[PDB]
Amino acid sequence: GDRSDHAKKLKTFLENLRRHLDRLDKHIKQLRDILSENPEDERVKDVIDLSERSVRIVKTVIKIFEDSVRKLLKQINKEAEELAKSPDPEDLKRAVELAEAVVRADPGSNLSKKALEIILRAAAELAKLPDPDALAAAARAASKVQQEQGSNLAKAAQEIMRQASRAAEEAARRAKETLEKAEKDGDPETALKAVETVVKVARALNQIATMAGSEEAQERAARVASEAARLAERVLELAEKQGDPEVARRARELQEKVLDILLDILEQILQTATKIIDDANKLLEKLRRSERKDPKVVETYVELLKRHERLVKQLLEIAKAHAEAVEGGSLEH
Amino acid sequence: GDRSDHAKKLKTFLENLRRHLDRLDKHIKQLRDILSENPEDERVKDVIDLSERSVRIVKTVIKIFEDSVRKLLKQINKEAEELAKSPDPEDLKRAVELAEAVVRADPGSNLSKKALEIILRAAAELAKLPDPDALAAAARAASKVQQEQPGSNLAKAAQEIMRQASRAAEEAARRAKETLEKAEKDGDPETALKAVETVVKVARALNQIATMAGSEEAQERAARVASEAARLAERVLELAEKQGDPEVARRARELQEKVLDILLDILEQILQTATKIIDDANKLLEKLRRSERKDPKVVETYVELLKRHERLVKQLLEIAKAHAEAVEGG
Amino acid sequence: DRSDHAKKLKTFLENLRRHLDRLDKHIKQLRDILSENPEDERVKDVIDLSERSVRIVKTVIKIFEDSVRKLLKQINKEAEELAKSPDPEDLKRAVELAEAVVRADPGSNLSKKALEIILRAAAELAKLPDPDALAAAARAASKVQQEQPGSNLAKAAQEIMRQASRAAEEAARRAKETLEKAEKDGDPETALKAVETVVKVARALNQIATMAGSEEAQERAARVASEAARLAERVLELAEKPEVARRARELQEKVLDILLDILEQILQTATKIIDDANKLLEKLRRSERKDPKVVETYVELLKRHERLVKQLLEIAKAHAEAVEGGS
Repeated sequence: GDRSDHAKKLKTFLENLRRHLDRLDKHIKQLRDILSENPEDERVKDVIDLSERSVRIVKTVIKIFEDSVRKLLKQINKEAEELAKSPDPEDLKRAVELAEAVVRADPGSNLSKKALEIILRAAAELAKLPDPDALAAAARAASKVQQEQGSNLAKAAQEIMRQASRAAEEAARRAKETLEKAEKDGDPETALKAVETVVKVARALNQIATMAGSEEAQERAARVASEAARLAERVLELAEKQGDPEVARRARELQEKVLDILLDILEQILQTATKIIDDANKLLEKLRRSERKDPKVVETYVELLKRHERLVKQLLEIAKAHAEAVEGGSLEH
Repeated sequence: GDRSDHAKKLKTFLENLRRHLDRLDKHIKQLRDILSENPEDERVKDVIDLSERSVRIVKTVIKIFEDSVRKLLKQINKEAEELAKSPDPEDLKRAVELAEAVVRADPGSNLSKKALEIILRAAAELAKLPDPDALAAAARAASKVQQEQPGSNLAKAAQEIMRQASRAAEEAARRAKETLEKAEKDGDPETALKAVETVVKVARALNQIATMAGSEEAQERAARVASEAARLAERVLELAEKQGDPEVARRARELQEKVLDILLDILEQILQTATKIIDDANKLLEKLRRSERKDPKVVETYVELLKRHERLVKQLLEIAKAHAEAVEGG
Repeated sequence: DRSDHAKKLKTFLENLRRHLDRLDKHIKQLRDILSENPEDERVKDVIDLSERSVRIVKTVIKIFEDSVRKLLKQINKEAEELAKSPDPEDLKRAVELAEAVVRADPGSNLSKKALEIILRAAAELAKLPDPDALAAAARAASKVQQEQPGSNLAKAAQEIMRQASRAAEEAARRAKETLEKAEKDGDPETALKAVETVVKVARALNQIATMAGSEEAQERAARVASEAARLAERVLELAEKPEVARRARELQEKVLDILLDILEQILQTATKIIDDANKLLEKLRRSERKDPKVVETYVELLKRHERLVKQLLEIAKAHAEAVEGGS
């Protein structure tokens, strides 16, 4: 946007001044280098002084700006901390965006630190809300805390993620019940909305899993997603039963969403397996060239082979589930 | 949209699996090498055991997955067949995308053949619909079939459908003229605005249908059609200013531009064709200068290229002339 | 829509001559073959047919280039009359149409007359207080100065560019006047728009300044920018005393970005000079016999550079105030 270009312009602008500063200095040196040719000549020395003043001047400009920028980040910090307390989702999320941006402007600083801590509160609060996308966002923001940081904040961040997973799971549980409760009542509109929500929890679960990369987390997300198709399959039935032609498309479209979700999870797992083996080869590559085998390393190699057997085994399992989802089309009609 | 986004991903995903096989299968081969050095290294036998099993897993994953998708496409190709029967153009248009979407995934197979047959039915349906843009989209879908397999029965049908689309468009264009005269008698420029507007869309629509077919003759019929539409604009302009809708009459003089656009687009294609032809002619001659003996079979086609190339230029000018006749009225 | 056409037009004329060449190359093929063996009659015919079509294609260019000129002439006349029209949207159309004529055929006389037409329109566009439009008058007019610099025309642009500036400053002043009224009345939407109007003036003025390039122009733009935030601080407090408070903060964020824009513009100028100054220098150190007049040129650039850097400071301080004020 306009402000997002200007933030880069802020990051760019600062770099530009150093760029100009060099140009002064590189030019200065040339005048400095002309000095040695005719040292006695004062005029050149006078010139150096003029251009030097410019350099010194410019330095202050950096000082002011970096102060001003840092000051603006402080002001930006405050808005977030306040936006963290307000329970409204957009307000809390707005606290995140403002927070994250302060970091991007200048990571690895104590100003960023307070912004890092500020995020944490928001994600916990967002973790309370049951909107899947919101819960996904907290995972996004929470994961950013760890990925940027193994740190205590990350250790706390993991809890928010953990809370998020459980929060997403409970959100999955209740919507399942309501979606379940509706079938005997026969209101398909509530079902299509109830159905879509679990899927949202599946995405979240998948999205959250990737960010921390837990195959188990992928599995739970995997567990969630598969049920959805069965739930979507049954929703298509109530639509076919009650003469509800529009909803059928909502059921039909939901089927594809999970497939890509499942596919998204499948491809998510396979990328890890790729990495895992490559670790083994580099690890293995040392053994053959190794003077003497090292058990701690050799055992480490084993786990890699064994976990690939894990990760590969997961792919096989989920593959059937993905094949199951396809089955729902033929049987019902 | 995001369903079409995934189809690239799913096809891509397969390659990473096949990629993983060679990674694993290669990695095993190295372990095989280590075992070759010391054929009695029990652990080396143990490690290899895991991998050939893991390979068996993935090997199963593929056959499962690619079979799963084959059955999947079956759903999509089947469901679209029902959509074609329905009269809702949007549903058909939607139906087209699925059959269209299918072919991209698995070109050249039997199921794609079933998609092609489906695509035509919906395309044939759109030739009946009177919306000029819709008549174009049908052609657009129809031509894709001719591209997939020329010289087939479907290639025959497609050209047969594309022809009907060109036919249908003129009827709507004729209709506006009929309704145009009514607008003249009933003194309502606003109607003629859309009436002429519909005509303009036809010529534009007809060009696009002309382009895919890439037949110079059809282009001139589209050109001839467009040339009159420019005259209609003048007929719209005169009646409009007098009878009380200048601001709407502002669109007509603006519409006069669109005709010039269509005329430019027609000529651009006509030349682009002509350039290609003359290139081949040069190529054919090049073969003939080098050749030990002139093979009349090549010469005959070479000359025919020149003859055909000539016709286009004549076609180009008479069009180029009409383009001015369009401007001159302005 | 139209954007594609003018470009699409340019190719076709280019491709036409381009096509004409391929024909002559084919003729070159038959001319050589013919020279190798005069006896082949079949070459002559194919030459003739190849020769026949070339004339037609050559003719078509004449038809088209002529016809294209007529439309450029027609648009010029319609552009002029639309120029007369007071309605502002009509004014743009004239420009938009008038520019098309120029970019379609730079340097031509017909193009010269349109550029002349163009110039009249911006003057009419200058009068209207809407800041967004004022820049447009400055925008299109500046294009003319670059197309025909230093001519009798360029002075009109420069003078026309100046006229907007004198007019523009008052439209921002009207906002200051409107807000004090808006403040007493208490309409939060009414007060915010005045700031956004003042903010618009800023971005417009710097663009006008940046487009002419004079460091002075950006300087006059400097003083206004600072006090917009002092206004923007009031509106949020007026709205507090939801929709209006959230945007009031945004306005401050738009000002600082505007300060930044002014900053980058000062710099780019400044930095370009030092290359020129350094490049200027190298020639001096190199040339055995120095040319004192050229030395002076160098000096004024280093002096100017110092002058331009000072401004950055003077600006950067004002900018600094804006952030503090927003605290």
